[PDB]
Amino acid sequence: TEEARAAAY
Amino acid sequence: GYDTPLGITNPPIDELLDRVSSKYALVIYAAKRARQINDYYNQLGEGILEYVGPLVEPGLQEKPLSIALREIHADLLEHTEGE
Repeated sequence: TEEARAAAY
Repeated sequence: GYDTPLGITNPPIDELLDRVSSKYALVIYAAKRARQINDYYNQLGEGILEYVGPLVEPGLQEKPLSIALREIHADLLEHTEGE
């Protein structure tokens, strides 16, 4: 999910 | 309400099925993400970072399938069911 991709990097 | 599960019974299966329509969908949901994580690890040495590695920080030499299940249980993935 977009939030996970944003949080990881 | 239960003692902490240990082994391949963690995370609990019911909490996983709470997020997928049926176990037949859950198996693919986990297998495809495991393949993606394995490809990311294989290309870690050198290559375009098109495949994003594990979201939840993995443990000491944790199998890609276990990481996939743990990050599915943590509500970090989205899947769309075919047909």
